[PDB]
Amino acid sequence: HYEEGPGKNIPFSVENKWRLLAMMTLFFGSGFAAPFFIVRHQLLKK
Amino acid sequence: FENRVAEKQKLFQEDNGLPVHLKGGATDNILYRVTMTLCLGGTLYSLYCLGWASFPHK
Amino acid sequence: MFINRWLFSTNHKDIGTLYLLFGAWAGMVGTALSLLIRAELGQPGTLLGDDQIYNVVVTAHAFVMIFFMVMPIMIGGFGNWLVPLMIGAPDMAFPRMNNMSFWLLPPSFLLLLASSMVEAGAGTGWTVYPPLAGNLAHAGASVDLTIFSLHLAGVSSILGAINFITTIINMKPPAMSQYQTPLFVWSVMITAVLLLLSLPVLAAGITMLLTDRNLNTTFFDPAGGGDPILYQHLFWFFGHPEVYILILPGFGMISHIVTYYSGKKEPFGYMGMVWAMMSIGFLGFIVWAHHMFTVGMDVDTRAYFTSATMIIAIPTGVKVFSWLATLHGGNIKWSPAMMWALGFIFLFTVGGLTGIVLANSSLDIVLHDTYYVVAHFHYVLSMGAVFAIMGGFVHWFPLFSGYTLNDTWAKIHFAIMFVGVNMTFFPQHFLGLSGMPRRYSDYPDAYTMWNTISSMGSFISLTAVMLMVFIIWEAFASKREVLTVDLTTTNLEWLNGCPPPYHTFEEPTYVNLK
Amino acid sequence: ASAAKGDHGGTGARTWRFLTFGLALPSVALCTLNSWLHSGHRERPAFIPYHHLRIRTKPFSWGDGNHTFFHNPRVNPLPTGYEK
Amino acid sequence: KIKNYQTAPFDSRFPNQNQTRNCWQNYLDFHRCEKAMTAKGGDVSVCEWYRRVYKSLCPISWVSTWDDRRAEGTFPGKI
Amino acid sequence: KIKNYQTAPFDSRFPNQNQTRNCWQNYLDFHRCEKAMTAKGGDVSVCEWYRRVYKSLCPISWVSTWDDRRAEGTFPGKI
Amino acid sequence: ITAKPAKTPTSPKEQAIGLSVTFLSFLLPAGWVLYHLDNYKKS
Amino acid sequence: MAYPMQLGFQDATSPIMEELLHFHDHTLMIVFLISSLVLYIISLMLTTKLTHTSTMDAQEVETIWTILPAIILILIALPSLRILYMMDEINNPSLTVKTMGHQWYWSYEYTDYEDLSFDSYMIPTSELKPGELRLLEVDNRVVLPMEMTIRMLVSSEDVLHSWAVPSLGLKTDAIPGRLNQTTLMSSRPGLYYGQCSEICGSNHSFMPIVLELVPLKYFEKWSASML
Amino acid sequence: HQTHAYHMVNPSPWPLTGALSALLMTSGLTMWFHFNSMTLLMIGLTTNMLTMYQWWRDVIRESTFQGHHTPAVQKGLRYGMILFIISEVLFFTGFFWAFYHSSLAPTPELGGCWPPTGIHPLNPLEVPLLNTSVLLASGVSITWAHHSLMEGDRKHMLQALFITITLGVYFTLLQASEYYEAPFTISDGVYGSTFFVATGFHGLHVIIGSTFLIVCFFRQLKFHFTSNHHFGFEAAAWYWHFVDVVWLFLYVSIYWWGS
Ligand SMILES: CCCCCCCCCCCCCCCCCC(=O)OCC(COC(=O)CCCCCCCCCCCCCCCCC)OC(=O)CCCCCCCCCCCCCCCCC
Ligand code: HEA
Ligand code: HEA
Ligand SMILES: CCCCCC/C=C/CCCCCCCCCC(=O)O[C@H](COC(=O)CCCCCCCCCCCCCCC)COP(=O)(O)OC[C@@H](O)CO
Ligand SMILES: CCCCCC/C=C\CCCCCCCCCC(=O)O[C@H](COC(=O)CCCCCCCCCCCCCCC)COP(=O)(O)OC[C@@H](O)CO
Ligand SMILES: CCCCCCCCCCO[C@@H]1O[C@H](CO)[C@@H](O[C@H]2O[C@H](CO)[C@@H](O)[C@H](O)[C@H]2O)[C@H](O)[C@H]1O
Ligand SMILES: CCCCCCCCCCO[C@@H]1O[C@H](CO)[C@@H](O[C@H]2O[C@H](CO)[C@@H](O)[C@H](O)[C@H]2O)[C@H](O)[C@H]1O
Ligand SMILES: C[C@H](CCC(=O)O)[C@H]1CC[C@H]2[C@@H]3[C@H](O)C[C@@H]4C[C@H](O)CC[C@]4(C)[C@H]3C[C@H](O)[C@]12C
Ligand SMILES: C[C@H](CCC(=O)O)[C@H]1CC[C@H]2[C@@H]3[C@H](O)C[C@@H]4C[C@H](O)CC[C@]4(C)[C@H]3C[C@H](O)[C@]12C
Ligand code: CUA
Ligand SMILES: [O-][O-]
Ligand SMILES: [Cu+2]
Ligand SMILES: [Mg+2]
Ligand code: NA
Ligand code: NA
Repeated sequence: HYEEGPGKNIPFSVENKWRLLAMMTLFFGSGFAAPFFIVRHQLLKK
Repeated sequence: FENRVAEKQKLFQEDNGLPVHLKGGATDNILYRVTMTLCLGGTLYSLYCLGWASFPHK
Repeated sequence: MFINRWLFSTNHKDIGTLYLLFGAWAGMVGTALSLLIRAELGQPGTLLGDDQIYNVVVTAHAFVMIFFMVMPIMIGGFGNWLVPLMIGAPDMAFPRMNNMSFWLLPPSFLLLLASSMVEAGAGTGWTVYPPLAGNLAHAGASVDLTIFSLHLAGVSSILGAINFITTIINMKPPAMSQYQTPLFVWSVMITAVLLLLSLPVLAAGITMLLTDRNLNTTFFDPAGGGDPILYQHLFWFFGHPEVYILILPGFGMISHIVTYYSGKKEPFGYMGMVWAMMSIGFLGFIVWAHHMFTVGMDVDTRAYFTSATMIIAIPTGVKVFSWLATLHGGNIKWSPAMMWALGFIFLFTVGGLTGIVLANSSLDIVLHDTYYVVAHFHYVLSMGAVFAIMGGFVHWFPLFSGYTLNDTWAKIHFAIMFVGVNMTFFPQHFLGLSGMPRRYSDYPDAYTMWNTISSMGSFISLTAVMLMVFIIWEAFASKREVLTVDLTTTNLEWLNGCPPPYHTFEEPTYVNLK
Repeated sequence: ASAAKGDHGGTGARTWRFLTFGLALPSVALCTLNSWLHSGHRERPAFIPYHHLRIRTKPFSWGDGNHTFFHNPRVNPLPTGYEK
Repeated sequence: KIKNYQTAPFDSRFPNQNQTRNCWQNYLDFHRCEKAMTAKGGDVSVCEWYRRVYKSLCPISWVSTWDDRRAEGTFPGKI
Repeated sequence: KIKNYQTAPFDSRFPNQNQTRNCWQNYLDFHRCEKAMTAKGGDVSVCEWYRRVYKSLCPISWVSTWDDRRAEGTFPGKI
Repeated sequence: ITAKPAKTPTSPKEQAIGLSVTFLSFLLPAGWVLYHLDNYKKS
Repeated sequence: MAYPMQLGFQDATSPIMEELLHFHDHTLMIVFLISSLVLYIISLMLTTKLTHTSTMDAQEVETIWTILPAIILILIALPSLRILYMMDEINNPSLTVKTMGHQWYWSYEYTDYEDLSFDSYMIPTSELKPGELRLLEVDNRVVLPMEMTIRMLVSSEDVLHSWAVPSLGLKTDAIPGRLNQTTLMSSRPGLYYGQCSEICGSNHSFMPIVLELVPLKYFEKWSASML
Repeated sequence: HQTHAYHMVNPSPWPLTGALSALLMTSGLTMWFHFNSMTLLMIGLTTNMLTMYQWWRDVIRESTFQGHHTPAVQKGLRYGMILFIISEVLFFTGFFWAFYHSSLAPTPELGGCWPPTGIHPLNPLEVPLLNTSVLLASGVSITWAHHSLMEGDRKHMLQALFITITLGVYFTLLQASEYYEAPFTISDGVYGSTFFVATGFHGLHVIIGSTFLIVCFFRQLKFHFTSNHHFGFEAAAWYWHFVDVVWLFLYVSIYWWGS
C-alpha cells in the first residue's frame, strides 16, 4: 500500500518548503520559459 | 482439447502478491522488459530525431 | 512504489492530480505565448518577425490553452477527482484506460513542441485551414506534427469520454437516478457525449489534410475536384461543440460553487439546469457554419445558421438566472471561490452577448476575422472557463491536498486577475468594430492606443499568474491541515475527509428507495 | 418487403445454421459465379494527361516517389503515361 | 446584334454568392457554339453573348488554363 | 459537314430499346438551334443534322403535337 | 472551513522570499531572451 | 479608414453599411441592457441580510426567463434577417470587376470590354510619401465609379485570403477554385481602405485594399486611358 | 475489502506503453513522410502490438481466470463498447460527408460531372456485389455462432465462427485484388481520394474485426466462454455488424450511386 494524508498523495515532496520552492520554481518556470526559448531558436535558426 | 480453465484459475489466484501483468510467471517479465525497453529507447530515439530535425541539416 | 503509483496508476484521484499538474504546466506555456502575442502588438511596428513566427505563436497559444490547459484541468482533473466521489463510486469504470487518456497528453504536447521547433513552425491558426496548411504553403513536417498532436489529444479525450459516460451511467448507487446526480456530474456527462460525437469528425478532417499533404489525395485541393471549404465544415462541425465542451464543466462547477457559498443545500431549478445543459449540447451541434458566414454560402443557409445560433441564448439564460436565484436569499460567504464565480456570471454573460451579436450573419460580415471575435471568445474563455477553473481550484484545493489556502492572498489574486483580463480584452471590442483584423503582427497606426492598453492588461494578468504560484507554494509551505467544512450533507465529495483515502467507498453508500 | 418465408416458432441456432447454409452461403456461391463470369480484363483506355488525375504534389514516401502503393503497370499510367 | 452590352446580367440559374458555375457554363456555351458554327458552316458572331459573359465573369487565369488544356486535349468538359 | 445521310446513327447517349428521349432531345436541339440562328441573323442550315435525326426517329404525330403546342405556348420543354 | 494551526508557519519574511523567488523564476529567463532579441534577429 | 481612439464602426459609405450601423445600435442597446441588468441583479442578491434558504419553486419564474429572452431574440432576428435579404436582392450592376488574392498582394481584372488587369501592392513604410498611411496605401488603387452598383468577384490563385472594405460593409473570402460574388455601391467619392481578412502566411498583415471612388465620367476617362 | 461489485484494477504499465507507442507511431509516420526512414514507425507498430497483446491478455486473466467480471462490470463494458462503436460511426460519417460534398457538386476541374471525366468506376455488380454477399453472409454465420454458444454447443459455435472468419478473410483478399486491379488510384483526384481512404479505413476495420473474431475463436477453443458469459464474443459480433453496415453504406454510396 501507499502513503496517505496531506502531503503524501502527490508525486512531489512538501517535507521541506525550500526544496519545494525550488521544485515548483523549476516546474512552472520551465513551462513559462519554453516559448521564449523556442522563439529564440526560430529566430536564430535562419 | 480439454478444458484446463480451472488450472489457470488456480494459477492466477495464487496469493503471491504479483500484479496481473506478471502473474503468468517469468515469461511475463521478459515480455514486459522487451516492451518497456523498446518504448523507452524508442522515445529517447524520437528525442534525438527532434534535435536533428530542429536545425537546418541534410 | 513511486513508479507503480504515478506511472502505472489505476486510481481516479491520482490520475486527476496528474491532469491538474499537467494542465497547470500547460497554463504557464499558454500564458507565455499570450504575452509574446501582446508584446508583438504592444507598440506599432515589428518586434519578433513577420506573420509566420507571430502566427506560429498564436496557433500554439490557442492549442495549448484549449487542449492542454482547459480540457485536462476541467475534465481530466476536476472530472476524475470529483465525479466518482460525487456518486459514491469506488473509481472510474475503466481505471486502467483512464491512465492512458492521461499519458497520451505529454506525447501530444511533445508533438506540438516539435512542430514549432522544426522548419518554420505551423503558422496556420488553430483552425489549420488549407491551402495555407497544405504541403505547398506549409511544406515540411510542422503541420504534420500538429495533426498528429491533435490525433493523440483526440484519442485521449474520446477514451476519456467513454470512461466518463460509462462511469456516470453505470456506477451510481442503485437507488440514485440520473435526476439525483449533482449538476457537475451532469455537466461532465454531457461534455463527454459532445466529445464522443465531435472529435471523430475532427479526426476525419485532419486525416484528410494529412493525406492531401502526404499521399497525393485532393479532398481540399480544387485541382483534383476537392474544396477548401469542405475542410472548414468538418473542422467546425467539431469546433463549435468544442467550445461548449470548454464551458460545460465550468457551468457545472459554477453551479456547485454558487450553491455552496450561498449557504444553500441545492441549486435553484435543478431540472431546468439539466434541461439547459442538454439543450445547449444539442443545439451546439447544429450551428457550426456561423464560423463561415463570409465564405460564400447561400442566403437561406445564412438565415438558418443565424437563427439556430441565437436560440442557444434561451437555455443559457435559464442557467444565468438560476445562478442568480441560487444567490437569492443566501447567507453569502464572500470566499475567494465565490468571487471567481460571481466574476464568471457577469463576464460570461458579456461574452455570450457579443456572441449573439456575431450570430447575426449580416453584422458578422463586418465583424468576422476581426478583434471583435477575439473579444467575444476571450470573455467566455479567459473570463468564463478560466474563472470557473480558478473558482473550482480554490474551492476544492483543500479537499485534494488536505491544506488550506490563505484566503486574503487568494482574494488579492482574484482582484489582480479581474483588472488584468478586463484591461486586456475590453478594448479589443473597439479594435474589432473599427476593423482591426485577426492574426496580424502589426496594425495601421490608428489602432495604437487600444493595442497599447490591451498589452498593458496582459502584463497585469501575468502578475496574477505569478502570484498564484506563490499562493500554492505558501499553502504547501505552511501546512494548515483541514479539519471540517460546512454543508457536507449536500457535498458528498468532502465526506471522506481531506484528502480522502486512496480507496474511498470500498463499502458503498446506503441509499434506499422509499 | 420482398422476402418470403416463415420460421418463427422460436428462433435459435438450428434456424441460423439453416439460414447460413440454405440462403447465405448459396448467395455467396452465386455471386462468386457471377464474378468469375465477368472477370477478364477490359480494353485499357487511351491515356490522356488530365490535370485532375495522377496528382503529384509531393513524392510518395516509397519507391521512386512516382508510383502509387498498389501500382498496376497494366492499368495505372504514370503522369507521363503507361509504362513500357 | 441586340447589344449595348455593359456587364453580365443576373442569371436566375446562378442566384447565389458562388458564381463559379456561371463562369464555367458560359465558357462551355461559347466554345460549344463556336465549334458548331465552324464544323457545320456558319458565323461565330452568333456566339458573341456567351463570349462577353464569360469574359466578364471568368478570372483571366481560369480562361487561360482552360484554353491551354483545350489545346493539349486535356480539357475535361464536353465541347 | 457533308451529308450522304441515310438514317440516324447509333447514339451512345441512347443505347437501349426505349428511344423516346433520343427523338425528344433531337427535336429540342433542332428548335433550340433554329431559335438561336434566326435571332442573331445566321442560317438554320447549321441546325440541319438535328432536323434530319428527329425527323427520322420521331413519330409524325409527336412532331405535329409538339409543333402545335409550341405555337400555342404550351410546349413544356425549354427552347 | 476549519483547520489546524500551521504545522510549519511561513512568516512574512519567508513569504517575501518565496514570492521573490517565484517572480524571478518567471521574469529572468524571459527577460534574458527579450533583452537579446536584437542579438537573435542578427544570427 | 479607422482613426485614432475610434470606438465604433467606420462611417458608413454604402446604404447597406448604414443599415448595419442602425442594426448594431439596436442590438448594442439590448446587450448593454441585459449586461447591466445581470450586474444589477448580482448586486441586489448580495446586499441583504434577509435570508430564504429552503427549497424554492422554479416553475413560474422560468416561464418569464424563457419567454422574455425568446421575444428579445425575435426582436433582434427580425431586422437582422431583413438586412440579410436586402444584401442578397437582385440589383443588376453596370460593371463587373474581379480581384484575385495572392501571397501577398491583390490583382484586379476589368474585363467587361477591355482586358485590363494589374497588381496592387502595399507601399512599404520606407517609401510612403509624406502624410500617407502606414500599412494601408497601395501603388495601384481599385478605381471605381461612385453611386453605381458594382459586381465584385473574388477568388485566389494560391491560399485563402479575404477581400474586405469595412466602411462599405464588405468582406468576401478569396478561395482558389471558387468565384465569390458581392455587390459594392459607394454613396460618395473618395478613398476607402481595407485589409486582407484570412490568415494567408508571412505577409497577411501587409496586403491591403484601397478603393478609389470617382464620378462615372472620370471612371470612363480612366478606363479609356488604359488603351 | 470491498462490498461493491466493481473492479479495482492492479497498477499496470500498459497505459504508458500504449501512449508511448502512439508517440512512436506518429513521430515515426512523420519520419517516414519527411526524413526517408521507417525505423521509428516500426518500433511504434511493434510496441503498439505488444501493448494491445498484454493489455487484453490481462483482461482475460482478470475475467476468465480471476472472476472480476461481475454483472455490473460486464454492463460497464457493454456501454463502453457501444460508445466506442458510436465514435467509429462518427469517424466514418466524416468520410461520407467528404464523398457527398465532392460528388454532389463536381467542380469544373472534374469536368463538372460525376464520376469525373477520365474515371472508369468498377462495375458494382461484379466483385463489389460479391463482397456485399460475403459480409452479409458472415453476419448470418456469426449469429448462428452466437446462438450455438448460448445453447451450449461447442462444435457448432466453432464451426460457425470459423465460417465467419473465413468470409472476413475472403472479403479482405477480394478487396486487395480489387485495389490492385483498379485502373484508378488514390492520386486520381477526389474520386480516388474518397474511394481509397473511405474503403481503406473500412478494410482496416475488417482486418481489426477479423482479428478480434480470431481471438474469440482461440478463446473458445480453450473453453473460456460459458453459455451465459462471453462478452468478448458479443463485443466482437457488435463490431462485426458495424463493419458490415459501414460496408453497405459504402456500397450504396460510393460503388453504386457514385458510379
Ligand atoms: C475592472 C476595470 C479594469 C480596467 C479595464 C476596463 C474595464 C472596462 C470598463 C468599461 C465600462 C463599460 C461601460 C459601457 C462601455 C461603452 C463604451 C462606449 O462608449 O461604446 C461605444 C460603442 C460604439 O459607439 C459609437 O459608435 C459612438 C461612440 C461615441 C458616442 C458620442 C460621444 C463622443 C465621445 C465619446 C465618449 C465616450 C462615451 C463613453 C460613455 C461612458 C458610458 C458608461 O462601442 C462599443 O460597442 C463597445 C461595446 C463592447 C460590447 C460589450 C458591451 C456590454 C458591456 C456592458 C458591461 C461592461 C463590461 C465591461 C468589463 C468589466 C468592467 C468592470
Ligand atoms: C467557452 C467558449 C465559447 C462559448 C461558450 C461561446 C458561446 C457563443 N458563441 Fe462563440 N466562439 C468561441 C468560444 C465560445 N463561444 C471561440 C473560441 C470562437 C472563435 C473560433 C475561431 O475563429 O478561432 C467563437 C466564435 C463565435 C462566432 C463566429 C464569429 C466569427 O468568427 O465571425 C459566433 C457567431 O455566431 C459565435 C457565437 C456564440 C454564441 C451565440 C454563443 C452563445 O452560446 C452564448 C449564449 C450566452 C448568452 C446569450 C448570455 C447569457 C444569456 C442571458 C443572460 C439571457 C438573455 C440573453 C439574450 C436574450 C440575448 N462564437
Ligand atoms: C482557453 C483558451 C484561451 C485562453 C485562456 C486565452 C488567454 C489569453 N489570450 Fe488567447 N486565444 C485563444 C484562446 C485562449 N486565449 C484562441 C483559441 C485564439 C485564436 C487562435 C487563432 O487565431 O488561431 C486566441 C487568440 C488570442 C489573440 C489574438 C491573436 C491574433 O489574432 O493575432 C490574443 C491577442 O491579444 C490573445 C491573448 C490572450 C491573452 C492576453 C490571454 C490571457 O488572458 C492569458 C492570461 C493567463 C491565464 C488566463 C492563466 C492560464 C493558466 C491557468 C488557468 C492555470 C492555472 C493553474 C492551476 C489551477 C493549478 N489570444
Ligand atoms: C495483422 C494483424 C493486424 C493487427 C493490428 C491491431 C488490431 C487488432 C485489434 C483487434 C482487437 C482484439 C480485441 C481482443 C479483446 C480480448 C479480451 C476480451 O475479449 O475481454 C473480454 C472483455 O471484453 C472487453 O474487454 C472488450 C474489449 C474490446 C476491444 C475492442 C477493440 C477494437 C479496437 C479498434 C482499434 C483501432 C481503430 C481504427 C483506427 C481508426 C473478457 O470478458 P469475457 O469475454 O466475458 O470472458 C469472461 C468469461 O470468460 C467469464 O466466464
Ligand atoms: C495517426 C496515428 C494515430 C495513432 C494513435 C494510437 C493511440 C493509442 C495507442 C492505443 C493502444 C491501445 C492499447 C489497448 C487499449 C485497450 C483498452 C480497453 O480495452 O479498455 C477496456 C475499456 O474500454 C472499452 O471497453 C471500450 C472498448 C475498447 C476501446 C479500445 C480503443 C483503443 C484505441 C483506438 C483509437 C480509437 C479512436 C476512435 C475514434 C476515431 C477495459 O478497460 P480497463 O480500464 O483496461 O479494464 C477494466 C477492467 O475491469 C477490465 O478487466
Ligand atoms: C513578457 C514577459 C517578460 C517580462 C519582462 C521581464 C521583466 C524584467 C526581468 C529582468 O530580466 C533581466 O533583465 C536584465 C536587464 O535589466 C538582463 O541583463 C542584461 O542587461 C544587463 C545590463 O545592461 C547586463 O548586465 C546583463 O549582462 C544582460 O544580460 C537579464 O538578462 C534579464 O534576465
Ligand atoms: C518528437 C519526435 C519528432 C520527430 C520528427 C522528425 C522524425 C525524423 C527525424 C529525422 O531523423 C534523422 O533523419 C536523418 C535523415 O533522414 C537521419 O539520417 C542522417 O544520418 C546522418 C546525420 O547527419 C547523415 O548520414 C545524413 O545527413 C542523414 O541521412 C538521422 O540518422 C535521423 O536521426
Ligand atoms: C452546410 C451543409 C453543407 C455542407 C457541405 O457543403 O458539405 C448543408 C447540407 C444540408 C443543408 C441544410 C438543408 O438544405 C436544409 C435546410 C435548407 C435551408 O434553405 C437552409 C437551412 C438548411 C438546414 C440547410 C443548411 C445547410 O446548407 C446544410 C446543413
Ligand atoms: C418536464 C421537465 C422535467 C420536470 C420534472 O420531472 O421534474 C421540465 C424540466 C425543465 C423544464 C423546462 C424549463 O423550465 C424551460 C422552459 C420553461 C417554460 O416555462 C416551459 C417550457 C420549458 C422548456 C420547460 C418545460 C418542462 O417543464 C421542463 C423540460
Ligand atoms: Cu492575404 Cu491574409
Ligand atoms: O464557437 O462559438
Ligand atoms: Cu461556434
Ligand atoms: Mg475568416
Ligand atoms: Na507588431
Ligand atoms: Na450473448
